[PDB]
Amino acid sequence: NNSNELDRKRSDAGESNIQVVVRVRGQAPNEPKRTAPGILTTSGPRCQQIDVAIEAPQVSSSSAIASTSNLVQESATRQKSYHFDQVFGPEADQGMVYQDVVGPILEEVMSGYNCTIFAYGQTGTGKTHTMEGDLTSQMGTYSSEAGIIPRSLYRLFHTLELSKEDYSVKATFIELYNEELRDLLSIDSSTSSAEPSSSATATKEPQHALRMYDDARGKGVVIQGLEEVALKDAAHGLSVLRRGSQKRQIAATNCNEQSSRSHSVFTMTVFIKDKGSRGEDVLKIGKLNLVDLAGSENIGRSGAENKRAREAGMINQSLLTLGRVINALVEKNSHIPYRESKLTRLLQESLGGRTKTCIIATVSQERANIEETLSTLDYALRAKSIKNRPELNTRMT
Amino acid sequence: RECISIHVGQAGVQIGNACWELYCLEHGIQPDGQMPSFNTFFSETGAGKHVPRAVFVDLEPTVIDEVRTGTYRQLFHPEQLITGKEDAANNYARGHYTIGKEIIDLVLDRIRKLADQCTGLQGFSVFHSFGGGTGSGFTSLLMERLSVDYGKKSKLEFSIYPAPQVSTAVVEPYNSILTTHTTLEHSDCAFMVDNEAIYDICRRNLDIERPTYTNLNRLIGQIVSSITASLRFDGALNVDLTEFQTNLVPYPRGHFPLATYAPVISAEKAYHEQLSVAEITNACFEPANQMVKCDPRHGKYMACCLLYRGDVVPKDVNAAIATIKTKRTIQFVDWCPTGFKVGINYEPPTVVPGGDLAKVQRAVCMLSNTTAIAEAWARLDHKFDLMYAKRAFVHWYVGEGMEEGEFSEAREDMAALEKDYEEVGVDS
Amino acid sequence: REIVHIQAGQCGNQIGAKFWEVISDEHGIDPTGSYHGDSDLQLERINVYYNEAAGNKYVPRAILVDLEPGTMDSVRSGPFGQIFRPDNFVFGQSGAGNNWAKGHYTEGAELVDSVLDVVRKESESCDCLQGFQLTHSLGGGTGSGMGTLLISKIREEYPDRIMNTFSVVPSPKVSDTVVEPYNATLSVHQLVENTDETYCIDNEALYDICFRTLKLTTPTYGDLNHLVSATMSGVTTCLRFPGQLNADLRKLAVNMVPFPRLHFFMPGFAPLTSRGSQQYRALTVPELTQQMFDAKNMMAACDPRHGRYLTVAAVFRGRMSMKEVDEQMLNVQNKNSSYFVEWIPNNVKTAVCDIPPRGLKMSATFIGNSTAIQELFKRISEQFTAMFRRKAFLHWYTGEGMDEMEFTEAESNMNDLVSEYQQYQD
Ligand SMILES: CC(=O)O[C@H]1C(=O)[C@@]2(C)[C@H]([C@H](OC(=O)c3ccccc3)[C@]3(O)C[C@H](OC(=O)[C@H](O)[C@@H](NC(=O)c4ccccc4)c4ccccc4)C(C)=C1C3(C)C)[C@]1(OC(C)=O)CO[C@@H]1C[C@@H]2O
Ligand SMILES: Nc1nc2c(ncn2[C@@H]2O[C@H](COP(=O)(O)OP(=O)(O)OP(=O)(O)O)[C@@H](O)[C@H]2O)c(=O)[nH]1
Ligand SMILES: Nc1ncnc2c1ncn2[C@@H]1O[C@H](COP(=O)(O)OP(=O)(O)NP(=O)(O)O)[C@@H](O)[C@H]1O
Ligand SMILES: Nc1nc2c(ncn2[C@@H]2O[C@H](COP(=O)(O)OP(=O)(O)O)[C@@H](O)[C@H]2O)c(=O)[nH]1
Ligand SMILES: [Mg+2]
Ligand SMILES: [Mg+2]
Repeated sequence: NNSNELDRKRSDAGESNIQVVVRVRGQAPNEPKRTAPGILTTSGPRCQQIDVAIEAPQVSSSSAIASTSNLVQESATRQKSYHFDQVFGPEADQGMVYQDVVGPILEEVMSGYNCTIFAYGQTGTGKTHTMEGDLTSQMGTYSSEAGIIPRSLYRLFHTLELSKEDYSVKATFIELYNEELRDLLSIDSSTSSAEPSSSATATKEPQHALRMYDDARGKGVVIQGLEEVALKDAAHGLSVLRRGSQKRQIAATNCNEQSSRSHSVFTMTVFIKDKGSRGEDVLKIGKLNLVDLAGSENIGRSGAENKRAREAGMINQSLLTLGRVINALVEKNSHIPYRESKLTRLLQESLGGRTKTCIIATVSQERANIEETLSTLDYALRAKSIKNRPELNTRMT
Repeated sequence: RECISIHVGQAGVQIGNACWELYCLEHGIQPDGQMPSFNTFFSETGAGKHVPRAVFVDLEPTVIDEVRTGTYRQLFHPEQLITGKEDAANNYARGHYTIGKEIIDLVLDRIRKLADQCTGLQGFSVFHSFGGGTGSGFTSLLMERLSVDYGKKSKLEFSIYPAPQVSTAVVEPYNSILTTHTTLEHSDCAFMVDNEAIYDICRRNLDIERPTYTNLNRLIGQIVSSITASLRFDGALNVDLTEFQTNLVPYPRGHFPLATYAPVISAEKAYHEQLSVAEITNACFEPANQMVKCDPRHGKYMACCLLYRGDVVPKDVNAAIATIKTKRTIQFVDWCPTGFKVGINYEPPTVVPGGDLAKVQRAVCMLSNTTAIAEAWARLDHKFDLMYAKRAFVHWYVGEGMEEGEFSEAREDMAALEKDYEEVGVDS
Repeated sequence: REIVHIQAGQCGNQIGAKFWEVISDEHGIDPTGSYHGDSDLQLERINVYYNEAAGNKYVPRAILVDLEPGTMDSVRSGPFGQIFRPDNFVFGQSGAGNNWAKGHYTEGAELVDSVLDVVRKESESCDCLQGFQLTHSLGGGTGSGMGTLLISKIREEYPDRIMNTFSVVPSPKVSDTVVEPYNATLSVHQLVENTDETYCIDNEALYDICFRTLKLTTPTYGDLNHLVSATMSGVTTCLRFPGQLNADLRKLAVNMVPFPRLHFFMPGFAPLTSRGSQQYRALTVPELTQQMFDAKNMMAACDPRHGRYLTVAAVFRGRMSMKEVDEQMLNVQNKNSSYFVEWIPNNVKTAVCDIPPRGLKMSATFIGNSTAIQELFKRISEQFTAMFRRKAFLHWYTGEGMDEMEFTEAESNMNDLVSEYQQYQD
């Protein structure tokens, strides 16, 4: 009467691993002036395609008696075809990367999903422009289209107002300059050039609880002390975030003078409360750790100075220790060493942690900068197998 | 018609201490500058107290303070006595970029003090290491700048190469990979010397188990006195360094010869032996006297240059030329028809006062080419590949700005360079 | 080119007091201030430790930090205390209770600027800063509290210098205090992220070394530290004195540290023998490399034959010959290739100085890094868990009020610290 009905087991540790987005250098007032005239165009070696999201750089393949890098090509082929999830180019507008990456996540993190955004690439490429951007030419910039910060801040007063719920905007800006933690949303009266009294009582002030608080409830979740959240009722109060962008450390180098020297971890906390139909209030808290990074400076190429040397190396040490996390995640090693860099202790939450995140690959377009892109294509190819498990956020009675 | 020396790193400085001692022995030169009748490495003062044309580079104060307070300190001029503040401390990144940009404007200035003095400069040689960060980093910076400054001279490198079995520091394969790829980009000629087979000469030709870095380099120093110092002098068929450019190296980048030295005779072996021409020519083709860990039987012979010393009759050599052509087990190449360049000068090699070798009537510095080194290229490379797999010792150079894209560059094109030794005997 | 010294703790002040007794013996040095050496190398490389002014004195680069009078009083009352000058003895008249939660936190805070200015008195007068030497405890509080607060400040003063410290590992065998597993575990919270390296020396092996391997009767603090003091001076010899393979401390920082968190090391002295065994022994290069393999001559209580060596520094002292030196080093690598790591082919770094210390003709310094140095941590960490369950004698520190979020994390520091040797152990 009866046949077998063979069964299979499951794994609920998580399959929603990671998103890898490649938006690269491109459309500028200065950069298509020199890239497309004289060198081959917007993807000269690279051959940009967006639908299958494949891209494949080369150099000139000739019979070298000492064979140089990227002579791996054939009679007619493309090589190192690093296909990704979605690769974007110069034509990717601020609303376009919003429409594919940022925006549809900003309706998913309204219920408790958490994210962390960072960029990675060669120095002077546009890590600052992707995060910060600039407000467009309006007589009143009513949180206009810009980088990923103010356009989500436009969505901050949009979808938290579209929800029509009890929300609480919370934003804390912390510098990471030579692996230290500095608030710029503070009063900063000791920071500014002011005159202390003739009887000095506070010429230095260690006050902020800048130490990691390991709770060990889940794993990877980061807790610091004395964070300063930002409560703004409209977009006019976002200029104190611009003050943090103003006082963030920048460098004037031969590679780039618009390159930011330091980098910051800037968190989001959308503390949104509404009661469910069961009679249960739901603390929907999304987290968007908007973490800008500085440039991987080729210090021999910029020819930096002594005060710029220990700055550029520790930025390079931060990106090196970042790559020390990447190979450990994909080989599945037991005690993944987050503890060297505090930014990696900040990246316990999503690199091997629980919730979502994404990667931005702003890499250069020049022919001399292709093996420099290979150090980024080193970790962008490794970027997929990062085990995670997303979750929402609610409140129990 | 002159030539310059450059001493980079703790290895390359200590090389010249025996070399210039032999060069003082080339003309009976006391620590003042006494010599009769010569300007190759020499400028002359008013008193005739000649000075070397050498370059001292030490990021430490340490190694030069041995020299310029010890013996022969009066022959070297404080024009040449160029020391530094702090070592790179075995850092290619700091020797090239960080600490290397500190004394480079003083050393290049001494060149315009001295290359201006050279009446038709032939070229120069560079003494450095592959493992030490001063000998690797500062070599990588200066040779690129000398290509800007003198792109029409000779760029010789007598570079100590580490053994794939005997090593002194960990990052020695981690140094020379980044070093030599930029060196292949610029340099004219680069040698490889391994203390592995020099120990084999210390035990089987010198028969002494107690060496110092002097006697490990007096062997090397006796080569260089036969390489160039005899070329001002006139024997049967004198050669200069310009007769090696397209001649020794038949391509733009094949410039990696193999130097041997056949008569290495401990002082008691003057009597269980009676030297001739054809003996030491056969002694040049031992795999046990290669001076580098390599076996030429597994490779080929693209070239073979016989540079002789002392009393040499070419009709006797024409026997020994035809001997090893008949006595071959060599797998000679297809592309070179017969080209075996003959160099016969007049002067016998000199006895080191307090040395180990004996007074021989004749000496050979044989430069040959093989793909046996292409194995020994890859042997230190396999030491390098495992450190990049674990990404160990990586924080010292990224902190001075050395990218991982360099390691996909420098190693894989060195590995591509090793594949180009194979391209010698393919098309026939 | 110049090396600055700091001392702290009831041990490390005395441990340092024995050390400059050795360095005075090293260069022919009068306690009063006159030169009586004869070697030029004693005179030529004065500048590595030394300071010069007018006055026909020996005037130290020695800043000495304490909160007890009678310790450094007895240093000053004893010989080689008048070799100091009183422009350096910065201390306070307050008992720290041998507490990490006071010397780092309250009572050391009354003495911070009185030390860091004297640092600025020296470091601005220094020609070329190269070493920030610290000698302290990890079992008491003056060594652990006041040591960690300096490194939070001197690294802030000098991010690009060398931060070494000689931190004494506690011994589970011989001790008198109780809260011993607090001074170590909380000092770990600062010594990891702000020191370029530290050593790991434990008395727990030293009771075995002097008694058994040296054939002595009672392990005394004047001689348990005298064994340490020779190994302290052996570190930077090729920096100080000429050698064929002159190796920097930064070279020693490069080649012995493949990963910047595994900066824990172990010294080793090569002629560790008794007095009467001189006439039953010839001294050779295999004799010096013999105690590389010896477990009892490891000054920390760890079996090198249990784990596997990560990196090994061979720092030699004497007129040697390299083919004898390198092959005997190669013979040990061929002997115990199973006790090594694979991705490092050159498992042992050699370092040859040209001058041995006086009294010896051959000498060396073993400096190893093995995957069993983690064992001394697991002694104290499980004690630290046993101190946390009952929270036993927490009413000495609750008035100080150091947080449990600190104390869970110092174990979480220790848990990530120990377990990553065992990634690359086997
Ligand atoms: C009869 C005689 O003189 O014998 C020697 C001696 O034979 C032995 C036994 C010595 C002796 O040392 C000890 O017994 C000892 C015990 C505990 C702690 C330290 C030392 C010696 O004290 C040690 C001393 O060694 C030195 O002087 C070294 O250079 C050493 N110097 C000092 O420790 C020292 C300190 C203050 C004043 C004088 C010397 C050193 C080694 C490395 C780096 C720095 C310093 C000398 C000559 C001896 C005796 C006296 C027995 C040994 O030690 C050293 C450090 O050399 C023990 O193992 C060696 C083997 C030696 O053969
Ligand atoms: N044959 C020989 N090799 C040497 C000698 N001195 C150093 N070397 C080699 O050089 C390597 C290290 O290079 P060094 O010249 O000593 O160091 P450096 O170039 O001054 O750069 P640093 O490491 O920063 O000091 C060692 O691994 C040795 O193999 C020498 O006198 N003779
Ligand atoms: N895809 C792009 N779209 C528009 N402008 C771009 C793009 N890529 C680069 N740019 C422009 O290129 C400029 C140079 O980039 P920049 O942001 O200054 O350097 P960086 O990579 O951010 N360095 P750093 O600040 O140290 O992280 C930016 O300011 C933009 O104006
Ligand atoms: N070798 C040695 N160890 C000591 C000496 N005095 C104390 N110790 C050790 O030091 C540790 C206690 O630290 P201590 O320096 O005495 O206290 P502190 O002044 O508060 O740092 C314990 O492990 C003791 O065994 C000494 O003279 N010699
Ligand atoms: Mg940007
Ligand atoms: Mg050097």
